[PDB]
Amino acid sequence: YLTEHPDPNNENIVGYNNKKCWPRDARMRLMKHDVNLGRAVFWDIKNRLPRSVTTVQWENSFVSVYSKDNPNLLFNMCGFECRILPKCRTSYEEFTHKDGVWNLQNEVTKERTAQCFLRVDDESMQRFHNRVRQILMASGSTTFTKIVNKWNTALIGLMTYFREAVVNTQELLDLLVKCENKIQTRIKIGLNSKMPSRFPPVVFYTPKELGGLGMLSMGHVLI
Amino acid sequence: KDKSKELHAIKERYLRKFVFEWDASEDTSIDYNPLYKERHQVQLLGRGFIAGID
Amino acid sequence: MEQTLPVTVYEMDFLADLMDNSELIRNVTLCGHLHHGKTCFVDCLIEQTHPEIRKRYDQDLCYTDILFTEQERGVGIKSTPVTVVLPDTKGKSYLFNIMDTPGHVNFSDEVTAGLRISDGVVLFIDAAEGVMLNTERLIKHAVQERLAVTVCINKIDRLILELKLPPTDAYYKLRHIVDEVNGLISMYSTDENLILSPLLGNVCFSSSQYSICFTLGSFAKIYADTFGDINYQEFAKRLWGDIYFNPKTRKFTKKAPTSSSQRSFVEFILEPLYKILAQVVGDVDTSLPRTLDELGIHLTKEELKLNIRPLLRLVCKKFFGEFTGFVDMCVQHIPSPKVGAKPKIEHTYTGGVDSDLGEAMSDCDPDGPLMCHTTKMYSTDDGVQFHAFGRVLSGTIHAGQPVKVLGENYTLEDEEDSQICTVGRLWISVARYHIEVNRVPAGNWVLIEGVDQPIVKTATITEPRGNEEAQIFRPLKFNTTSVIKIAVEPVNPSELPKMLDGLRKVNKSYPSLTTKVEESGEHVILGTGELYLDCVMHDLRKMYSEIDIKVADPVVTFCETVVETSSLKCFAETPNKKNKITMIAEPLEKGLAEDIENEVVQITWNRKKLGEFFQTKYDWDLLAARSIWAFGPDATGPNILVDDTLPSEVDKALLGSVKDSIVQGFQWGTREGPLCDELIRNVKFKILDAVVAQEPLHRGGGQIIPTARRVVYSAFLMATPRLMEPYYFVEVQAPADCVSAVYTVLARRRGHVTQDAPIPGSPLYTIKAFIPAIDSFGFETDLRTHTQGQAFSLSVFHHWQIVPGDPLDKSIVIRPLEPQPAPHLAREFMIKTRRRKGLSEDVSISKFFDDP
Amino acid sequence: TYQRWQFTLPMMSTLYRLANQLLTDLVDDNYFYLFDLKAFFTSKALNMAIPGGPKFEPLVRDINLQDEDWNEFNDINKIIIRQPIRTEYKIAFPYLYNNLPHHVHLTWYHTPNVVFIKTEDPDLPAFYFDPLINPISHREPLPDDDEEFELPEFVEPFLKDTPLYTDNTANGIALLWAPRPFNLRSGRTRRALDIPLVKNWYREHCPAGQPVKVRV
Amino acid sequence: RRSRHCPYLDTINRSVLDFDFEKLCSISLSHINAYACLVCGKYFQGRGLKSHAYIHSVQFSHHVFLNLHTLKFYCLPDNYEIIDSSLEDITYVLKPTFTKQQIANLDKQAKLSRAYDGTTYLPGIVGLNNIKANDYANAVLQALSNVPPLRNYFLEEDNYKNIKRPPGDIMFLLVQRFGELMRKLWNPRNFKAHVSPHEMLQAVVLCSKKTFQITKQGDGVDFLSWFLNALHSALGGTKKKKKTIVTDVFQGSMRIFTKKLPHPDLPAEEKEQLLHNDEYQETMVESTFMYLTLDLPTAPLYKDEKEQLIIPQVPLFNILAKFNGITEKEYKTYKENFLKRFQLTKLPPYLIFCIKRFTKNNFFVEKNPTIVNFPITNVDLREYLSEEVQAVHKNTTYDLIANIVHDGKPSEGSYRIHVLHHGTGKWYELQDLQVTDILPQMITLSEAYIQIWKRR
Ligand SMILES: Nc1nc2c(ncn2[C@@H]2O[C@H](COP(=O)(O)OP(=O)(O)OP(=O)(O)O)[C@@H](O)[C@H]2O)c(=O)[nH]1
Ligand SMILES: [Mg+2]
Ligand SMILES: [Zn+2]
Repeated sequence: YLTEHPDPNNENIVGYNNKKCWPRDARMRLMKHDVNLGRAVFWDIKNRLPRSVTTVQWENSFVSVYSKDNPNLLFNMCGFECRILPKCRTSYEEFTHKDGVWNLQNEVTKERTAQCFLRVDDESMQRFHNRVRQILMASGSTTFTKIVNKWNTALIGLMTYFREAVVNTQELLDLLVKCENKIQTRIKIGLNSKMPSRFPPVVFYTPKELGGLGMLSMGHVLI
Repeated sequence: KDKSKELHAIKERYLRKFVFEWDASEDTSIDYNPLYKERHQVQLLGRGFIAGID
Repeated sequence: MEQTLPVTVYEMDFLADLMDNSELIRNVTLCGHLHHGKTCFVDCLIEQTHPEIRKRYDQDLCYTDILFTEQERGVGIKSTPVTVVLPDTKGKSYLFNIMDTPGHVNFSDEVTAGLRISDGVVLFIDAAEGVMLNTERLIKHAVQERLAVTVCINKIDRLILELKLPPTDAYYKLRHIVDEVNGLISMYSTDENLILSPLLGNVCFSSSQYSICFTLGSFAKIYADTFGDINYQEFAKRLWGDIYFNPKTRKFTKKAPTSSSQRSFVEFILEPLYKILAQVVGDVDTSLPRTLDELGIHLTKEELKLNIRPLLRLVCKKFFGEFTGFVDMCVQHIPSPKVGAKPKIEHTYTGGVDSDLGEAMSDCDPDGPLMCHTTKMYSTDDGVQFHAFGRVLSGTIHAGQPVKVLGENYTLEDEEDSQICTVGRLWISVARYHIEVNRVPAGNWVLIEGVDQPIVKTATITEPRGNEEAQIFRPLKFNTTSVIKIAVEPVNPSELPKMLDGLRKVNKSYPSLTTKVEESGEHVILGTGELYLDCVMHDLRKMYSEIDIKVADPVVTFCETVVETSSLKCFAETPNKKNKITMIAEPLEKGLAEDIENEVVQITWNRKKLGEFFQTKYDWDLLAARSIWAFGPDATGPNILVDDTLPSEVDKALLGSVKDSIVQGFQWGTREGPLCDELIRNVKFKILDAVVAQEPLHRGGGQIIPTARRVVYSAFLMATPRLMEPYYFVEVQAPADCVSAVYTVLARRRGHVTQDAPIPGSPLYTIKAFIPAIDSFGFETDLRTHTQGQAFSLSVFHHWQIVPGDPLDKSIVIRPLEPQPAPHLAREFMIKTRRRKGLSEDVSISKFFDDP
Repeated sequence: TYQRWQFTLPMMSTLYRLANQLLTDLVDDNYFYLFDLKAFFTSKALNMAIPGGPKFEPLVRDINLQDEDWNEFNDINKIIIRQPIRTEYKIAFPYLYNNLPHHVHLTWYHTPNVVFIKTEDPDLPAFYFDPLINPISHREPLPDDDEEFELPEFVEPFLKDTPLYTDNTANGIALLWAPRPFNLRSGRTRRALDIPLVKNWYREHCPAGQPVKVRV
Repeated sequence: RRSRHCPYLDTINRSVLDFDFEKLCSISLSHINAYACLVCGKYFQGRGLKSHAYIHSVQFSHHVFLNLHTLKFYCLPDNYEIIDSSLEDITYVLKPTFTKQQIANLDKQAKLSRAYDGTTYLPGIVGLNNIKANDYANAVLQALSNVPPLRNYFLEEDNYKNIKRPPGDIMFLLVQRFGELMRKLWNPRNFKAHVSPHEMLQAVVLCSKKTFQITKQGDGVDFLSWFLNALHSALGGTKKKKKTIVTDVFQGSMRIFTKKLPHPDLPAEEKEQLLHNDEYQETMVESTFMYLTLDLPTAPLYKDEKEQLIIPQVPLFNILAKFNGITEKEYKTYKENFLKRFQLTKLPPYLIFCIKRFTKNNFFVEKNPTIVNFPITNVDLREYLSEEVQAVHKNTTYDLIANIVHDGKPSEGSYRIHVLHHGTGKWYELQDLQVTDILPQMITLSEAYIQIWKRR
């Protein structure tokens, strides 16, 4: 790779994509050898496919390296963000049961050998937030029941797709409560033009068949 | 507590209403080094004095 | 020439005439402690010879300290040359090449560079502070560099306007300062012919701020000018030093009449000076007109309207006139340098004085071979091209004349560190402006353009097609060791070449700077201290390379040693499986490393004298004493290499054949070191056995050298290894009250207070202590900010000491960002410096052993 | 017009004594180490606060230390920590401890300590060995007495008659070190608005043991 | 004496040797006495005991180095020159040299060269590496190559080596590194079919003062103009020598007929009266031009039945109608309008057209997508000259030899270049590191941005 693309200034680190969602010690650490290996692998793969038929672009790709310097193996698949950490490498610690962590264990000897930590992709977070924004904007002259039905459908979809990742993600919970509060504020504004104080939650959270809106909750509401 | 605060400093370094009174939260000079807490006020040979004070 | 120049009392034509006559030249270096008046003295001299230039009333002009950083910080950072034509008390004129040096203990490399081309030293001592750290170190350095030293006691007005001591006590203070200087000189120089005393003319008294400068001779000349019937020479011979005047008989006696008479000095020099200063600053409106009438000084009403400080400067200037005492001192007690050439060649020239060129240069004639020597490199404001500043020891430099520049690595056998260049222009550098000339004779300082490319630090310029048997002058021997270390990187890697160019330029500029690239591609810079490195970074970031640079946190450079002989005798074999070597290691005796470093011994010595010294001093049997082979990484290193192999087991001729290869391997191994790849200090390596292959193509070359290094590493590792730390020697100058605060601050940082004493005649105290260099960072600012500025400290590298812990211990566990306790500092430092260098995670004592 | 003035030294001394209660009796600027306009400019530029100093909005958009992505340079596993690098070290040595020092000012280095022995008793001689001074613990090519050198009758010290000190010598020496404008003997006339009385008071370190409101 | 019998000579591996970068010691950064280790291709300070090269030799067992300035080999640690004629290839690749016969026969070469690896290529048609953003500079440099006169002048170092330069001249780096790059490009015995312009571009950024960086792409035409002027000035030795190689090859002369229009918002009487003022009459300000700046008509703003493709087109001669004595361009400076006519007076042997593709409208820059319809092998410019100069000029037919094309949006721009390879007649399309063969009839179907034509 370097014979094809000589690099005298060690400039192979300027444009390297990294998963900013994780902490610094959980991201990929840019060593000379690992950065060069990633760039070389990408170059080798991109050589195979002709430019005419289809192209593989570095800006939209991500290549992660696990080696003697980097102990984490990161990737993003199907809207998830998975990070695999071996037990032998840089664990040195006992583990309890957290919700978002899968205990990858060897299949023949049945031994815990690695842990996979999961998160919800920032792209999926943004898509959900934009869905809520669309619901609110297009709300316009629509009905409270329809607004609540849209909210319930969106929340059910997100929560049934990203099951453990939502719990593992500390930003998605805040986003969920923010959007829920926005929806409730929309209902209250429709009710009256002046904001009340300590509005009761029964109207929102009572089932539809019993006269309520049947809202679905994902926060910590104290009656 | 001072040692924990020092380690915290190291880790942090490396890894409408009309208010006429400034808030105490604006205060600086809250240090952990005793050399900067008690700073050995100057003795001008015992013959110079600070202005204003009696 | 013909370029434009400022108006001068003398003329450039007369200056050009003077340069030819090498009997009326004087190469002087102004040196001394920080903030002791050197720059203002030089500026007052410039004011004298250049009427247009002046020093502002409220602000002090310098005319040195030209740099922007110097102007902002207030501390001289770079030495500055000046060339003036000063008049002597007798009315004769001489040419003075004055190199004004900085004072801060961090910039002693500039002082050494000035000394190399100077012939005399003028030591500036403050009248209040007295002798200080840098004055002591500079006296040592000068007497070791074999220069003639004279003293100027500056700031004598602090005894009158700040301490307001009585005249007798002021005299006692001055006498005490002289005594301290004499004691230091006698300590550091065996010869006793060099004694400083105002009676002889080696000491002058100056107050640079108020333009006062005089010697006993000059003040007696003032007395004679007022009354024309006295020999000022005899008067000066009698003034100083316990000579009481008797007016009834008008004679001087060693016995005091009336038991209350003041000494002749206190009566004639000091007391009237007290009177003049007191009258100017206390009674400017009542009796000053009468006092000026008595003195004969007449000054205009607009002039006497001034404020007290400018008025004092003006009155003192009118009363005293020119700085003739300084010129008298320098002329009488500094070589010509036609006279002083011989010691200069003897000490510096590598080819020896006895050489034919040695004699030709000791003659020091303008008509002869060209043997210029360049030690400084000054950059233009644009920062593109450097001009080489040096001295001409023979011949005559001509503009446009091709020359041959020889660098430091040049030797008469390897004639590749030379290059043929073409000198562009010549300058006679006055501080702030350069008088361009077309030729320069032997015995003068010169700026040269067009010879900067093939030289980095120091070089010698000769003529091609002549002086085939030419050898370089010795490279500068520095007064200290650069220890503090930083790493550098560009912010945007696309701009690396700019950073590399800036690194090269700063390496050229700073004489003792060392820039290098580590195995892991890390650009490291070695500097003396915090302010040194700050100035270096400012220059690298603003002047030379115009990019933005990330700097790592400062760290120091360690060494590696052993504390007991090797557990087992170790060995290695060449890849040919012949040529086996077998060594042992042990620690040297106390002080032997210091002797080797300070040149008490020289491997160049005849084996007779070498063995004699080693036997008589360090209780070495003559058999071993005559078995020395090498002296560590350099010809003068703190490690020794001996061979104990008896001739009965091996062939001495064969060992002599492979001696050079073994010595090269030993020196390389000592330079690198196994623990963390750093110098090995204070170790004795004894070759206990050696089986050598018979054929030269079976031995030598790439066979023995790596094997010798591997054996050295194995022996060192087998011997109980330890790391060695550098220790700074701190000297704080604090009020009598803040001593306890200084104690607290030092105790916080592993410091140890050796002493704390008062300054006689002053209300201040000096506290001397030792501080680990690694912990020294930020210490001075800590002290100053805790004391509210009343305490100031200067620190300089002193010696190496063993780090508390044991390095080769794997039980210890180091957290990433925690200050480790004392017992495993060694292990922490070892592993982290290994990581920095980029070597393996750790080292095993069997790593370099051949068996595993 | 009341434009310019030129006073006598006794007048200046009396005025200085009267104004004494408004002046801090400082002889040097060492007091203001890392507490002067240049240090404050540097702190503002680097977006840091001297313990007792002001605090502004970031001059340039601050660089987040959680953004950098663990290169070889900033590898925390090679650092050796002995003492935390306080803001004061960076303010004192801006170019050695900071990355990207922009619009940073170099701070004046040490100025030699002024050792002036203020006189408390006006009855003493002007030139006097005050007890504050550390004592000089006492202990030569001299020509013989039998020598014949003889001075002429006319010759004697330059100002034998003039007294060494007068009743207004210590006053002048003190005025030499009095703060502006009491070290002058002439000048121009300012405006009552243009004369601030407590600028020197609030430029100093705050006295110890004061309430938070006055500190702020 | 052991020379010619070095036992280690096999260990050399030409696969790693890369002589395209700065010659400085890898451990001291000094330029003096630089030796390249032929086993691993790293630079060190040279020779002698205790030097970096010697220490590296004993430490790694790399026992063969080459002095980068004297082109002599040496074996270490035991120093002695190596005299073997099979190593001449390394020296030639390190510092190519072209003799007069080689330069003369340079063009008439129809047989491919083969790099050290099994890669065939042709001299001159050689890719230029693309550091982050280099496409525009690579295109301009490639077009300046393939110009026989300028290339023939810069292939011989002694041509410009001895021309004087002031003390602090940093503009001569441009000329000397351009010569180095030209020699590297036209080297027929290389080790790789591509070369790196890193050094030349570093010099370019240094001289341009951070204009035309390598991490941001600028205007190809702006770079071309600045580079031509920089080379002209630099070759001008301690003066403006009226005739440098650049002026001899590219610079032509035109006669510019400015007629200041009286005023737009004036009455007819005043407008026709102002004609007699002679301030609004034709003048002649004959000057010199390095490159004509042809201007495209704006997009039609509406599609049409014929040439069903939405893409508009123009004839090259319609574009060239300006610069005849008849047509009039309408210059509009603030407060004033000029009717400018032009008349070519001296046509250079190598004529450069720069089509003003990009244009800044009220809100952003726009790339006019018009395609000029030009022939390749013939264009007769006789008719655009005065009869006073047609007699002087014998040859006026021009052939397209180089064409630089810009593709993509004004932001995500990219550059390619179609170059005619003499010796053969084939047209090669070069992108940064990709060389393809392109049919002559497909050249005109792209958005021409710069053209270099040869007078024959
Ligand atoms: N009282 C008094 N102060 C002086 C006198 N001469 C110089 N100074 C002060 O001493 C300080 C040092 O000034 P310089 O002489 O320029 O400093 P330097 O001698 O070049 O020493 P470096 O800064 O290390 O180069 C300045 O603040 C001066 O005002 C003097 O004769 N009397
Ligand atoms: Mg100075
Ligand atoms: Zn190698």
